[PDB]
Amino acid sequence: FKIYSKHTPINLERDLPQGFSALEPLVDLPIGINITRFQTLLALHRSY
Amino acid sequence: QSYGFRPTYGVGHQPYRVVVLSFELLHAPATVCGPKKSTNLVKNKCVNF
Repeated sequence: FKIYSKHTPINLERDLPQGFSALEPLVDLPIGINITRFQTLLALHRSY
Repeated sequence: QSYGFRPTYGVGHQPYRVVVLSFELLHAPATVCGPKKSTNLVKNKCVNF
């Protein structure tokens, strides 16, 4: 696995930006795993 | 069962510290390797880089 990342500055405030952006590989783990289903989780508050 | 590990014990009963280092070669890239080149630098010579 080799994650490609970018942290771009944008001021257009709609949908997808219309420009030229390039990502870079920064973290590679050659570890070995089959991937079928992914997801992602978010930090929020259940009012504590 | 117990050790004791007295200094007055025999040579067969003295405490010896042993590290049995082991390795495995999985289908993953190797990680525990020695220093590869680690020698020196030159310049402006007909040399094999």
